[PDB]
Amino acid sequence: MKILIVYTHPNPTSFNAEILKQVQTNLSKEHTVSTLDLYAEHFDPVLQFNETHKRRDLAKVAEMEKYRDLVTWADHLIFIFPIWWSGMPAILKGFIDRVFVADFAYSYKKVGLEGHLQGKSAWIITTHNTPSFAMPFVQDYGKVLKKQILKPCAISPVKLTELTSIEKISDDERQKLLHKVAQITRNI
Amino acid sequence: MKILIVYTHPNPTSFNAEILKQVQTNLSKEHTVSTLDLYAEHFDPVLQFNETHKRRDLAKVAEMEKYRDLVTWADHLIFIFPIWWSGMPAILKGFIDRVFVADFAYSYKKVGLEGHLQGKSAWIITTHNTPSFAMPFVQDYGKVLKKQILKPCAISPVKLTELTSIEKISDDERQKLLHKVAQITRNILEHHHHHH
Ligand SMILES: Cc1cc2nc3c(=O)[nH]c(=O)nc-3n(C[C@H](O)[C@H](O)[C@H](O)COP(=O)(O)OP(=O)(O)OC[C@H]3O[C@@H](n4cnc5c(N)ncnc54)[C@H](O)[C@@H]3O)c2cc1C
Ligand SMILES: Cc1cc2nc3c(=O)[nH]c(=O)nc-3n(C[C@H](O)[C@H](O)[C@H](O)COP(=O)(O)OP(=O)(O)OC[C@H]3O[C@@H](n4cnc5c(N)ncnc54)[C@H](O)[C@@H]3O)c2cc1C
Ligand SMILES: CC1=CC(=O)c2ccccc2C1=O
Ligand SMILES: CC1=CC(=O)c2ccccc2C1=O
Repeated sequence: MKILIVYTHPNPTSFNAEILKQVQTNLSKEHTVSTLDLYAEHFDPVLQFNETHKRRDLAKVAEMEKYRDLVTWADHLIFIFPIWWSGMPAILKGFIDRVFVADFAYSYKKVGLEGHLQGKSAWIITTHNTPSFAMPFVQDYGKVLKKQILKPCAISPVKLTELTSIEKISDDERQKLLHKVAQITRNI
Repeated sequence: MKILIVYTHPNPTSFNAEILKQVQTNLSKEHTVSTLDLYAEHFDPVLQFNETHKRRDLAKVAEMEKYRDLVTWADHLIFIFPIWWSGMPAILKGFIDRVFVADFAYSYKKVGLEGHLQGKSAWIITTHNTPSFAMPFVQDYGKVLKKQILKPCAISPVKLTELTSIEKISDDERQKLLHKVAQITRNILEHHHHHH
């Protein structure tokens, strides 16, 4: 199928970069794969609207067309990013802000939202340094993107994979987490 | 006391802009107040680090020095923003990422984190279209910034003021909300002081 990897990290020799390689290398050659490196793209995450440039027409903003086109083309989205302050890094938050706009990703109905990206699925791979037991007692940590961003847009299902205590553990342990990510990627 | 309002909205004629105006106008004159319009500042919310520019050095990044010094100066921070996708607009999220860095806003306890912004308190003013009953149940909606950002950095107390069904309510009801903001603002006072 058509696969869009949206990758978020400033350092090309990061552990998250390593996670990107695992996915790319283990994705079947039957898939058609494009990677969107937000940092390398120099993506501008700051959403702007006014009376001059109306919110209503955010769906037709020229600079964002390439990214709208990438999302519409994809059948399965894979997000790779570290948890910064319980959440997506700013560049990735703004990818959503700017690209997932009304009349493109969803529309307003009588009561709530109507999703428009149906037929689409996603996989979220997050890294962070919070222990696994602590996780029921925390806000977001990938759950906002999954539960309150991708789902409302009709994208289903969404698998959320957290690699936890990621700095406290050993290289050895991180290699094992890399192996499982490769494994999971293989069985898609 | 020293009050830093961090304001986040791309539209100078937005409702959020009206909330800012209500806050600025109703703060006691005994306070020294500084407003940081992230959008007017053309704030770059994209945190950069790598081999060349180590994460270790972030608390010494040049462009962000203006914004570290504002935080240090403040006794009280008021955050004003619309909820976008359950949380802070990207530009404000990057404000946290780039400014509230290790060795400035916090550092590492033998076990967890040690906040470095003690002596400060905050007020978060949010707008959104979700019913208030849903607030205890939705992820974030200002709860991350209050509970998992400001608190760990040793900022306390933190007041969370949510203006709900903001676009669904009437224009009289929105004006009523503005009155509520103005009145809370008038009560931002040092202990045993009255509003000047
Ligand atoms: C602004 C900011 C905010 C943060 N807020 C949160 C908070 O809300 N929640 C909390 O849980 N965490 C928080 N953190 C920490 C963050 O989640 C981690 O730093 C991150 O998830 C690790 O991913 P990375 O690619 O950046 O790791 P890197 O720093 O690149 O590497 C991490 C570790 O893996 C190693 N490594 C790299 N490659 C390999 C390999 N091939 N094999 C084995 N090991 C390897 C490294 O050498 C290192 O020890 C925050 C960090 C920042 C900078
Ligand atoms: C990218 C994006 C993502 C979003 N995600 C979420 C979601 O996660 N959850 C959901 O609950 N919300 C969501 N929203 C909606 C958002 O929270 C609201 O649009 C916002 O909070 C309203 O504040 P505003 O300043 O932008 O409103 P504005 O559009 O600027 O104005 C709103 C209303 O108030 C009126 N008004 C202006 N001034 C006054 C005044 N002085 N007195 C009385 N009325 C006045 C206006 O004329 C108007 O009818 C999202 C919006 C965007 C753009
Ligand atoms: C809540 C939180 C905030 C951080 O800035 C942070 C930075 C580095 C490691 C862990 C953390 C963390 O758990
Ligand atoms: C989940 C969600 C996402 C939105 O983009 C949004 C936009 C405008 C009003 C409400 C909402 C909302 O409830």
